[PDB]
This record gives sequence, structure tokens and C-alpha cells, in this order.
Amino acid sequence: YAKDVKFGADARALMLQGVDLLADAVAVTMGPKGRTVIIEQSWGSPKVTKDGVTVAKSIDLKDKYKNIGAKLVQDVANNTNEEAGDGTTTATVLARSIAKEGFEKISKGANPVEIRRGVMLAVDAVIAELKKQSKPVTTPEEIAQVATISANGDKEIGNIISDAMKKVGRKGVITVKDGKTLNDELEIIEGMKFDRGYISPYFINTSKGQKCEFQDAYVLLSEKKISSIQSIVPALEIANAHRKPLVIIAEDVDGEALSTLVLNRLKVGLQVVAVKAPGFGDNRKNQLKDMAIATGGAVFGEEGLTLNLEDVQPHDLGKVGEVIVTKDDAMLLKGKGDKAQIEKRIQEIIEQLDVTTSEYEKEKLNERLAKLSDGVAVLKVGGTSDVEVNEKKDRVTDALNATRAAVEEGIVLGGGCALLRCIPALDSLTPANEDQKIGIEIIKRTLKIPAMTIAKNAGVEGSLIVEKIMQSSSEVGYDAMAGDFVNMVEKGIIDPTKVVRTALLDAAGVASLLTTAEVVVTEIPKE
Amino acid sequence: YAKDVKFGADARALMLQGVDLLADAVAVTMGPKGRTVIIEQSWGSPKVTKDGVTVAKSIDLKDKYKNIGAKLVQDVANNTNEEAGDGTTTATVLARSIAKEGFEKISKGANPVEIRRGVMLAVDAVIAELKKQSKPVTTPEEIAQVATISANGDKEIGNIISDAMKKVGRKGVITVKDGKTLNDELEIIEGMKFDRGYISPYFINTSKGQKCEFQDAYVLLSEKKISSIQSIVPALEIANAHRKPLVIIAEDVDGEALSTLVLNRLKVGLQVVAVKAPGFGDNRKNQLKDMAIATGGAVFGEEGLTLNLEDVQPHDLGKVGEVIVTKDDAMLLKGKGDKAQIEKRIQEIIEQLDVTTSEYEKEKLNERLAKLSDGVAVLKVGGTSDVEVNEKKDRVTDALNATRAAVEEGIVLGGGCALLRCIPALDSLTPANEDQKIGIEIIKRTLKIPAMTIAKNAGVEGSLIVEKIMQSSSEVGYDAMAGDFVNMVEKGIIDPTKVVRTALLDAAGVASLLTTAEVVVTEIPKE
Amino acid sequence: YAKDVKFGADARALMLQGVDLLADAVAVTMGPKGRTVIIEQSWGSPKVTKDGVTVAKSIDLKDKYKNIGAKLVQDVANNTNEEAGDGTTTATVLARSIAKEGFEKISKGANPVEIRRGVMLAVDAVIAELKKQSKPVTTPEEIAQVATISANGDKEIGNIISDAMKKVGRKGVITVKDGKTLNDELEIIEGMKFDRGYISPYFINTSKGQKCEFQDAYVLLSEKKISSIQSIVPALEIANAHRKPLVIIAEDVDGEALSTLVLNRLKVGLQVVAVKAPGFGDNRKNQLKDMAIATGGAVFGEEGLTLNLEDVQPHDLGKVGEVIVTKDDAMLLKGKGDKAQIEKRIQEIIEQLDVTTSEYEKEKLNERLAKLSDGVAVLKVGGTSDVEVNEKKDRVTDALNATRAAVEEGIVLGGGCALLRCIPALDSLTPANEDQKIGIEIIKRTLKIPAMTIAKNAGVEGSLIVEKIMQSSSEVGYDAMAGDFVNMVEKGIIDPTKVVRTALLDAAGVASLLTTAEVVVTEIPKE
Ligand SMILES: Nc1ncnc2c1ncn2[C@@H]1O[C@H](COP(=O)(O)OP(=O)(O)OP(=O)(O)O)[C@@H](O)[C@H]1O
Ligand SMILES: Nc1ncnc2c1ncn2[C@@H]1O[C@H](COP(=O)(O)OP(=O)(O)OP(=O)(O)O)[C@@H](O)[C@H]1O
Ligand SMILES: Nc1ncnc2c1ncn2[C@@H]1O[C@H](COP(=O)(O)OP(=O)(O)OP(=O)(O)O)[C@@H](O)[C@H]1O
Ligand SMILES: [K+]
Ligand SMILES: [K+]
Ligand SMILES: [K+]
Repeated sequence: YAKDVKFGADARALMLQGVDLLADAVAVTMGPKGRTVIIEQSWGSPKVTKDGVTVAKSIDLKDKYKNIGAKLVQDVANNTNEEAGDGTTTATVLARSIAKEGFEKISKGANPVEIRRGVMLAVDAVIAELKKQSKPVTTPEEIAQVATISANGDKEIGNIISDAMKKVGRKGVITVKDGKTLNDELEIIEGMKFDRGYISPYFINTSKGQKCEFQDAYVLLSEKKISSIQSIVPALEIANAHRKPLVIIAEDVDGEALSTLVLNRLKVGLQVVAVKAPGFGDNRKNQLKDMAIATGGAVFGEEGLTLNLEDVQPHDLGKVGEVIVTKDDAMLLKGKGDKAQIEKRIQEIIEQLDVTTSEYEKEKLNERLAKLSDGVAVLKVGGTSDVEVNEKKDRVTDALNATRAAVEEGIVLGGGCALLRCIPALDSLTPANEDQKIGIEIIKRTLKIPAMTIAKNAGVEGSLIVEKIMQSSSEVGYDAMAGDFVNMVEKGIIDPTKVVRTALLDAAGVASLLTTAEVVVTEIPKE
Repeated sequence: YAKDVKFGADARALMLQGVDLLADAVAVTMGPKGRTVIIEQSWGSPKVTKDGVTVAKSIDLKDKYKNIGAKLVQDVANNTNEEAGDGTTTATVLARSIAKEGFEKISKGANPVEIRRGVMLAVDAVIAELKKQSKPVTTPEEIAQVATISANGDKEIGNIISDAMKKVGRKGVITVKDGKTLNDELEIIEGMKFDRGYISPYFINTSKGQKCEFQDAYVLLSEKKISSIQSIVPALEIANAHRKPLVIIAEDVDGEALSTLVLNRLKVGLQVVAVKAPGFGDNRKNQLKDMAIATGGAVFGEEGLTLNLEDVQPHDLGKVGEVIVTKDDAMLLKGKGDKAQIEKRIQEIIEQLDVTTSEYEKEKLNERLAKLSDGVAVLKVGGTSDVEVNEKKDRVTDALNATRAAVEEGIVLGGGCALLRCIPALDSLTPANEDQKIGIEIIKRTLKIPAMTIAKNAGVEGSLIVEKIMQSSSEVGYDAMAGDFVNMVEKGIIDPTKVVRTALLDAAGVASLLTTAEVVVTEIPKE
Repeated sequence: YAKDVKFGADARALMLQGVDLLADAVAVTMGPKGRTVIIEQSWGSPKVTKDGVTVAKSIDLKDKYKNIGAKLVQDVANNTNEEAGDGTTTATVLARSIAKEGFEKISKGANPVEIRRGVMLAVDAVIAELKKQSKPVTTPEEIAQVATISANGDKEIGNIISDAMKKVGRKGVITVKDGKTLNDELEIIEGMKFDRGYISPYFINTSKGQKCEFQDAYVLLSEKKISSIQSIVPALEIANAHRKPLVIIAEDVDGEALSTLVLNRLKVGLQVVAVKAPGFGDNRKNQLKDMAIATGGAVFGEEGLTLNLEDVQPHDLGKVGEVIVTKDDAMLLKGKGDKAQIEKRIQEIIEQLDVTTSEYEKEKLNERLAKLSDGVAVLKVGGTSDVEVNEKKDRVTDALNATRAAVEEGIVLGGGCALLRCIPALDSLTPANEDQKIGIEIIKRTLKIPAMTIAKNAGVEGSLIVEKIMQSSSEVGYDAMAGDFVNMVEKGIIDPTKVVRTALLDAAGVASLLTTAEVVVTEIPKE
């Protein structure tokens, strides 16, 4: 395939136009007075978003040379999402500023490799200073403030997130789902949800709602399918002797066992129910064992130390204070497993979690941890239309990510005030020569851009706001929503350290290396 | 397919334009002040590179007649990579210089075949003089200097490479892998890594990390799959009699043996573990025998002298002081094989290595040598993005190649100073007639180009630098990074002989033969 | 398909332009100062060649009417290659000269059929005179001179070819193969090479190189596969009784026989080896019988006079003084077959060679002859690149062809001096009428062209050189490389008769018949 090659200033010029166009497109969404973007979809209704990384990833340009810069800065935003999930617009504005200035600063005498090296040194100093500036999290009021900021100032969302974190712990499982109502709702899930329904309608004993409700039931856990009359009779005999209900959790129930169970239940009122085993593969076995410890029962049919169904004993069955079964799910509430083994299981699970990490295994392990310890919370997001629901869940997910991050790390000043306060640290650096001298001064001049961009999106002159803020004491900042100068901490306009430091480091490294180009090669367009 | 034919001066002119364009494109990356090139990729993010051969192989032009010269000089660079892996830009600059001058020198009276013959004679003299100039390697400081030069002046990379060579020997196995961290790290691998995990989770005995840790274990090596209770019982009986742990390395474990092993381990605490055999085909057998000598054990089931599992004896099992097994790998640390047989095995392996050579077999043999003698080192290259990681591993691989080459051969002056010092040798040649007289003078005028190119990339006039250097004493040279005249040896700016001599010989031979063209034929472009 | 038809002078004109263009393209490569041609390849690197027939076959033109002449004269060159493999440029220059003059000589009154008849008579006289001029070959110095001429003056190639002919005889087998080194090498193959490796690594007895080396071994030749223990035991018993090594050459070895052999070798040190039979089909049988006579053994399992393995006798096994077996090949050096049967076999083979001829059967028969009598020589051609290696093997193959031809026939003056000296013979012819008078004068004027072309390629005026040569005594000629007049025989610039006579006859007949055209029909180009 034939290709075209361009050299030097023209290539840099097209590079910078492409970067500027993409970054201008993304920048409109930033801050409390930013606006949303709609992206056309070829198969239905277009999404409406205020998400920088979404905008960046959604834009590709026909012009080949602009396309390099476009794809690189969309990747920068994508990396920001990959790591923090937020801060992406800040990363983008930093990237455009540094790339632009570098392109208009490069000269015959400059040496980009030392320039970038000095950039790396200065940014490392910046993150060091930020880490020294960080403060721990202590109050639910602070978490709620962070959540409100991340949710674009939605106090109801912030309150719901704070309540959820209180209920499920700061490391609990929170999931977002579409609502069918005008208002958002917080639903708390306790115990064990495993999405298996009743096997036979005959087992229903509660008319209102067609529910199976039993008290003080025996628990039978079978890893393998239950088939034989000889395998089933001893357990039912034990249950009838003790006059207690029985719940049978098994891989499957075969025709003969199912017919016997339903027929006996119909003709005697025998309190029995059967349900499918949850999870597939080794996951099924994991849940079965976890339930065994939780209820104080045993798992029958294990490959190691195989325990036979023919000789089931009364002490091998778990005990649960309440069981609720419906068409979609089944519930055991008050297991009777011993606390010491429960603690052993939780400890081993967290150790397994700490050894090897992947998205699937971490998700399953976290789900198990919550199920075994505290439960999970699901926030259902309501709305009149799919586009509106999507637009709000975007902000809700951003808020959740931000709150989790502010749980892992400390806080810094929001609104760019932390970055503005970081300028004195760069004045202590001593460059060995001109290339890093240029790098440090560039960083000292670029780190300020977010505040100007925020003020511009607010319709005020960022230069005047930043000058008054930097001339003010460290505890004073500018609230862009009110349009005033205030002490930021009492208003609660604060940001997590990790997001900003990651965005700065990634954007600076990537774009600063980009600024070393002299020649660009692209394929000639085909017919 | 219809084709077009052109004759003489026009064909040569287009040839030289194509060569010049490609070589100009490649030359920007050369030397300490060279810059990087980005190459568009049709399936994702574009690579950023400073690699001459990569640039050359990545460029193809639409114009048919330029394309001949383009492909020939990319091949020249490719040959340089095929042999040295470095020096490719130097080879390219030599090729362009000689090709250009030849094209603008050819005349009715010239006879290219004697011209090229004289070129070959003179270059042979040049390599002879270089080989006389070469000096052996003696110090880790010199190796570190070479590594730093090849890594584009990265002292951290040079230090890490020097430490790696110290740990694994000058002929050890070093591999490059992607990092997940901001900084590079050096990891040392001792013993035998074979990438097989534990067969059964039941065998785990260490809670923290889910590891199998055993001391003074017996080693069972089975080439074939282990199936029968009769085949397994004697070994477990021996192990229990001697009250020592057992590790079973076998092709596979069947259902009955696996169930018996896991059940016994669970019910008694019997110290047993089983793992898959590593390697496939005859490679598996090779590792099994090598482990047999290493541990002092025997291999059961061999086709020759078949040894039965039914009559296993205590002395047929290897002994190892420590074994560590985890999900991904297993480790035996302190084998008890006899040193004389270990030495016999290493000797036979190196003899096999010396008989027949191919990339796969050499790789496997080197891996075995390191595993049996000293181990292997892996350098993990960190970074914030795939493009950055790729760009740095390129330089790291170049550096590794350069250090290996400087281990095989001697050193010469870097920066082109060796080639500049080679001019007096050509003044001793006596040509028989005009065609070789022209060839020798051409070589004497072209060998100087690298220094001018280095100075030009440094932004200084190569003619003045080269003149002052050649007017200076032999031990004085110009450091392009500082921009000064210095004694090169103390600064450590030195180059391996092989790379330069190979690049010179290949470039001269190929392009000098190319300079014999009069007519070029290409196919007419299709619609 | 619609077609276009043209008549007379226009058709002849386009015919001659096409012939002239193609011939001009080819002519640049001729003689000691000719240059090379590069031909574009659509799948990789273009070949570089100095070969007239290659150039001619590689050229096709879009213009339909030129294409007839182009294809006809490429065919002429191809015929020259088909017969001689050299002389192709001379044939082409003769063809263009005669075709051109004929086209510009044809007139209303000329009768081309008698013109061509006279051409045929005169050329027949020319070959008669050449055959009278021919002289036998007597000295290795003369063969070396011929080889040097054909190799474009390469004395190293000429020396290597002369040494090869000395080692393997003037009718031995010589093959060309790619080298992996900078220099060419001559390798001599004696005995029997059949490209089969050892069946089992267990049979290896020499550590250095992993070779099977045995002395005074028995030879077992089995046409069919060896399977049964009953079939194998008697031979091994005989070998152990006589305490001599055994080599088993068989179609294949089955699992049981292979296991027994390897196990016995391992446990006793029994000197046995097994190898695959070489050749497929009846070729396998031919080699097996030939080895039977060579070693004095017998072939077991033949369809006629089937000899059983169960009753093998000590005298049925061949004897060989030394056997070397490695991974790729096996060698028996000093067979003990009776000379009278060896001579009978060689005689029958050469008689079979003389009865029926095809390329495959002749190749196999010649290979067998060399293997049974003297062995074969392989010249390995070195070089830095595939294109260079190809360019040199082309000349080497040309040289081999030329030396073989000069072994079959005599010699004449090179440089066209023989053809120049042939002019007096045509002055004795008496034409019956004008058409053959024209034919004879045309031939007398065209036969001189090669010398002018040689001088033109040398950059001197061929007319003056030819005039001085023809004015000189018969033993004096012009060396174009030095540019002087010399006695050709002492310098050794001489040519084989067959190549020149064949080229002249084919070119004259074909083009002279071509010169009888009046109308040309071609298809109208499609869309
Ligand atoms: N009312 C406010 N007053 C002052 N600063 C504010 C106010 N509201 C938000 N900010 C600041 O806006 C910045 C975040 O804006 P935004 O979320 O649009 O940028 P981003 O995180 O880069 O974009 P994205 O969410 O797509 O990654 C924070 O620094 C925050 O402190
Ligand atoms: N600071 C320096 N002063 C003087 N010479 C230097 C300096 N740094 C590097 N050089 C010289 O640059 C030359 C190598 O440059 P470079 O690696 O770009 O060329 P190349 O090896 O042909 O390219 P490639 O790595 O793609 O094969 C060496 O001769 C080296 O001595
Ligand atoms: N140094 C020389 N002096 C005089 N004549 C020479 C000299 N070298 C070669 N020749 C003559 O050149 C002629 C052969 O040239 P060349 O091989 O190029 O023609 P060709 O055989 O028709 O081409 P091809 O090899 O493609 O078939 C011979 O007649 C040879 O005697
Ligand atoms: K935003
Ligand atoms: K380079
Ligand atoms: K020729």
C-alpha cells in the first residue's frame, strides 16, 4: 500500500490542529457549568453524555495527519479512564496545553529527550508534593461531599451513596441497574441471592405471592444431581422423624425423585422444597462449600472424602431460621454455622483475593465476601427514557468510582486549587541545563490550565480568577457555581489525590514523548 | 502483464532519488541527538520508534522506479539487522553515499565490474585494519559503558544489564518482558522454572499464598501417565515408611490415582503433591532425563531399559532440599544429583549445541544450559502505555544485542572515529588501473560520512568536526552530547567491531553491485 | 474476438522496431565489458542478471505488432539456451541483423523462398567450415581458460571447475548449491550419499558429534520392511557369533523389531544400527541391488528368487571397512563386492543410459554411475545476499555448461574471430540465381556483427577493430579486455564449436523464414 510522508513543521502543525480540535470538542463538558454531548448511534437513539473519555473515544477524523494526534489524545483520555475512571477532561486539557506549547516551542537547538527527562523529573516532584499535601478521610459528611461533587452536585445521589456505603461498608459491593420509576431508589440486599427458582409449583405453600415460606428448615447440600429413591428416602425419613421442614439444594432433581417429592408433599403436607444449585463449574462447588460452612452442614458427593447419600445423618444437615423461596430466587436468612469456621473461610477468601487478580475472579470473590459478611447494595436508577437513564447512570458510576478512590487514598483541593498551590514546589528545582529548564518552566505554566478552563466554562475570565486565588491565602478558593471566593474545605469542594496525580503523570509522559516527532508517515487513501 | 522499460541516466536518476528519500527519512533517528519516528498502524495505536531498520522496512513508495532503490536499501538495513541487530543507520548512510556518488560518477569509459572489484579489495583491507585495531573486553565498567551507549545513554539500563550479566554470566539467558509498574526491575531466576501448576487444590498446605511448601521431599519422575493403584501404592508406601514428603512429576494423573492421592492427603496429612510434566514431545523426555541426573533419580517407563513402577526402590527417587509449588509453577531448589554426571550432561549438551544450529533448538539448548548451571534473568520493562513500553524495549533489546556482540568480539572507537582513523590504511593500496583506483578513492571518501552525519544531527558542521578530529592525535575524539573534544576511551564512547565491519561490507557489496545498472524494468500499473 | 489485420511495409516496420528494441535491450550484457540487467519481481527482491536468454524471456511489450517479433526473437534466444545454454546473445545479434536487413531489402522482385534456401545452403557451408576448423581438447590449462572465459574472467571459478573435473572425471556429476559463507568452496563427495538418518538415537556410540562409527560391519539389505522377531533373531545371532558390527538397511523397522534392537544395544553394547532404505518405487530396488553387488551381499524378499530372512547365512551379508552414520546421512566407505560384477553392473547401466533418454532417468543414471565409480562434486556458491548469489550461480552454471560442451566437441577462435575467419569460405559458393546470391551476400555481411558488437560494448569502433583483424594473419586477434591485438591461442580466448554453430543455424533459419511475411493478424485489444 502506497503511503505519504511529511517532514517537520507541517507535520507538527497538522498534529496540533487535530489535538486542538478533539480537545476543544471534549472541553465543553467540564465542570459545574459544563454542558452535555450527544453522539449519533447508527442502530437507534443517540446517547447523551457529559463524559470526557466517552467523547474522546467517540471521535475520529477523516484527515489522516490530524488522526494521529486525535487517536493519541483519545488514548490518553482512555488511559485516564482505565486507571481512575474520572479526571479525564483534566488529563485532556493538560495534554493539549503541553502538546501545543511543545509544538510551538521546538527549535533547531532544543533537545527533546532531555526536555522530556526534565518534564518527568518535575512531574515526579509534583506528585511527591501532592502526596505530602494529602489528608485522610474521616467523616461521612466528607464522603457525601465528594459524592455530590462527582455526581455533578446531585445531593440526592450523594445521600444515597453515603447511605449505601454505611449499610454495606466502605468496601462493599455496589451495582447500578436501570429503574422503572420516576425516582431513584436504594435497595439493600442481605444474605445470599443466587437467582434460582423453585423447581416445582406443587411445593408452594403461601397463597399471597405464591411463595415458599418455611421456618427452622433442614438444609441438604448435594453437589451432584439427586436421582435415586434409595438416595432420597433416608433424608425425608429423618426430616419426618424430627418434624422439621427440609430444603434440598442439589445440582438437579431427576424424574423419579421429583415425582416422589411432589406427590408426598401433595398427599401429606410434608414440608419439603427443592431448588437448583447456583453457579456453574468450580464456582458451583465453591458456593456449595461456602453454604456448608455457613449453615453448619456438609457437602455430599465430593470427590475427596466422598460422603454417601445412603448414610445421611441428622447432624450433616444445616439449620436455617427462615427460608423464603419464590419464582426467581430463594433465601436462607439465619444460618447456624460456627463463627470460627466462618472466620476461617473469610480469611482464606481474602488471602486468595490477595494472591492473584483478574476482573472475573475479583468480581466473584468480592461478591462472595459481601454475601458471607454483609451483603450487597443495588442502586436502581429511574427515568422516563433510556437516554436519560444512561446519562444519569454515567454520572452515578463516576460518583461511585470517585468515592471508592477517596476511600483508598487521601484528598486534595478541588477546582484546580491544589494544582495552583503546587507552583511553589517547582521553584525549588535546579535544572542542570536548558532543556530541563524549559521542561520545568513548561510544567509550571501548564499545571495552571484547569482553573482557567473551569472559569471559562463558567463564563468568567480564568486569568483573573486564578490570579486572585494565587494571591489569596492557601485556604481560600473560588466556588465556580456561586461565583465567589470561599474557604473550599467548609464548602466541601475537594478531590481525590490519585485521579489527579495519575492524569497528570500519564498526560505529561505521553504528550511530552509525542513532542519529539519530526516526521509522520500515513498510508495514501484508497479508492 | 504489460511493463515499462527505461534506459540509463533517467533510470539511475529515479533510483538515486528513491534511495535518497528513504535514507533521509531513516537518518533523523541516528546518534545521541537523533529523534524518534512514529509509524501508522491500521489496527490500533501507532508505534513510536528510533530504529533505523524498523523505519526502513516500514517504508514503501508508490513510484515504481524509486521503489527498486527503496526496497534494496531497506533490504540492506534488514541484512544489517539480520547479522548485527544494530549499526543499521550507519549501513544505510554508507549505502546512500556510495550509491549516490556512483550514480553521479558512472561514465561511458568506466567499467563497473572492475570498479566493484576494487571496492571489494579496499573494503577487505578496511576490515583487516579494523581487526588489527580491535581490543579485548576486560572490565564491567567497559561493558556498562557499551550498554549505556547502545541504550541511548540510559545509565539505569546500563547498570541493570551489567548486574544481569554478572549474575547469569556473560553467556547467560536474558529476556525482555512488559512491566506493569512505573520503574524497570531486574528479576533473577535460579533453578528450574517449567510453568506447570499444582494438579489438585487439596494438596495445598500453606494458607498464606496457597502454596505447597515441603522440605527434603522424594522426587518421582514418570515419563508416562500414572493411572493404576498397583502402580502408585509402592511409592506411597515407601514414602510413608521413610516419613518423607513426595513430589510426583508425571505425564498425567488419572482419575483413580488422583482420587486416592487427594483422599489420603486429606484424611492423614500425607505429604504428597503431583504436577504435570513440562514440555511436549521429545522435549518432555529431555527435561525428564535432565531432572533425573539433577536430582539423582531415575526415569520410569523409558522405551529402552524399561523400569517398572511396580518395583520402585527407595534409591530410584531423587532428593531435593526444598520444593515450592504454586498455581502457576513449581520449584525444586537443592537437588542431590552427583556432580560428575551433572558435568557429563552439561558437556554433552554443549557438544550437541555445537553440532547443528537452528533458532528453536539453540533457544531450547541455551535455556537448558542456564537452567542446569546458573539460571536465567528476566528484565521487566515498565511504563505508562504500550507505545512507551515498546519504544523502550526496542532500545533495551538493541543494548542487549550490543553487549552480547561486545562479548564475542573486541572494541573500536565509537562515533565514527575508528572509521576516520582507518583512512591511512587505504593510502597503502596500489590499484592496477583506473577502475579500482576510482573504487579505492570512493571508499576513502565515503567511509567518513558517519561522523558528518552525527555532527549534523547534533546541529554542528560535520566537516569542521571531522577535520579537527583527523588533525588531532588518535586518542582524541569529539563527544557529540557535550559538544567537546575529548579522549574517547576515558569517556567510554566505544563500539563493537563486528557490527561496523558487517554493515560496511554488506552495504558496500550490495550498493556497489547495484551501481552497475543501465536498464530497469517494472510492470505498468494496473487499473 | 475481433482482430486487426495489417499488410506489407507497415507490418514489417513494426516487426523490425520490436525486434530492434528487444535486441537492443539484450545486447548491453554481452562480452567482457558488458553490464548487468535487473528484472523486477512482483513477490520480492528483483533478480540481477547478465544472461541474454533470461533478459529475452523476461521482456514482453504491450504493442501487439512489436510483440510478434519480440516473442519470436525471445524464442530464438530460448532455443539457443535449450541447446547450448550459452551463446544466446550472439544468436540474438545475428537474428536482429539478418531480420533488419531482410526487412529493408525485400522488394517486389525478390522471392523469399529461394532467398531462404540460399541462406540455408550458405549456413550449412559455414558449419562445415567450422567443423573443419575445430581442434580437440588436450590440456587442463585449456579447460581452465574456457571456464574462465565462460565465468566472465573469474580465475577462482575457473580453477575450482578445473579441480572438480580432475577429481570427478570429465563426465562426472557437478551440482551448484547456495553457500552460507563469503567465499566459494569446492566439496568432494565420494562413495554413496543417500540422505537417510539413523532411526533411533539409542544407536549413537560417538559422543563428539552424535555419530555412529563402526568398523568392519556386516551389511543387511532388506527390500521389504523388517517386522518379526523370527525374521530378525538369526541375523543378530550370526553377528554376535562372529563378533562384528551390523548395519541393517531396510524399507522400514516395525515397533517390535525396533524395540528389541534398541533394548539389546542399550543392555549389551551390541554393535547394531538400522537406517531407512533410500529412494522410492523401483528406484529403491535399483539402489538396493546396486548396494548388493557393491558390498557382495544379497537382497532379501525379492519377488523373483525370493530369499527368506529366516534362513539368512553369513555369506549373504555384505562387508564394509568403515561406516559413518549421522542425523542426516549414512556412509559405507569400503565395500567388498567383486570387481567383475561391479564392472558388469557399470556396463549394463551405461547401456541402459544409451538406449532411452529423458531428463529424470538420465539424471538418476548419471548419479548412480558417479556413486558407483568415482563420486560426485558439489560447488557451494557463497555470498552476502540472495541476489548476489543468484547472479554468480548464473555465471557458474554457464561456465559448467561451456566446459561440458568443450568436452564433447572441439574449439574455435573466440571473440568472433572464428566467424571473421569464415568469410573466405563463402567466396567459393556459386549461386544459381539472384535470390540465393542475395542470401549468400547477406550471410557474408551479417556473420561479422558479433565482433563489432563486442568492440562497441568495449567502447571502441568495431569497424576499425574488425578491419585490422581481418587484415592481420589468422593467428592474431584482438583482446577486448586489454584493448590490444594479440595471438588469441596463447591468451586462451577460445570458444566451443557447438554453441556458435547451433546459434548461427537456429537464428538464421528462424529469422530468414520470418523475413517471408507480408501480412500480420492480431486480436483487437479487449476492454
Ligand atoms: N462548584 C464548583 N466550584 C469549584 N470547582 C468545582 C465546582 N464543581 C466542580 N468543580 C471542579 O471541576 C473539576 C472536575 O470537573 P470535571 O469532572 O468536568 O473534569 P474531569 O473529571 O476531567 O472530566 P470526566 O468526569 O469526564 O473525567 C474538579 O476539580 C472540581 O473541584
Ligand atoms: N555522545 C556521543 N558522542 C559521540 N558519539 C556518539 C555519542 N553517542 C553516540 N555516538 C555514536 O552514534 C553512533 C551510533 O548511532 P545510532 O545507534 O543512531 O546508529 P545505528 O546503530 O546505525 O542505528 P540503529 O541502532 O537503528 O542500527 C555510534 O558510533 C556512537 O559512538
Ligand atoms: N577479453 C576478451 N577479448 C576478446 N573476446 C572476448 C573477451 N572476453 C569475452 N570475449 C568474447 O565474448 C563472447 C561471448 O560474450 P557473451 O557470453 O556475453 O555472449 P553470449 O554467449 O551470446 O551471451 P549468453 O552467455 O547470455 O548466452 C565470446 O566470443 C568471447 O570470445
Ligand atoms: K467532564
Ligand atoms: K539509529
Ligand atoms: K551475454
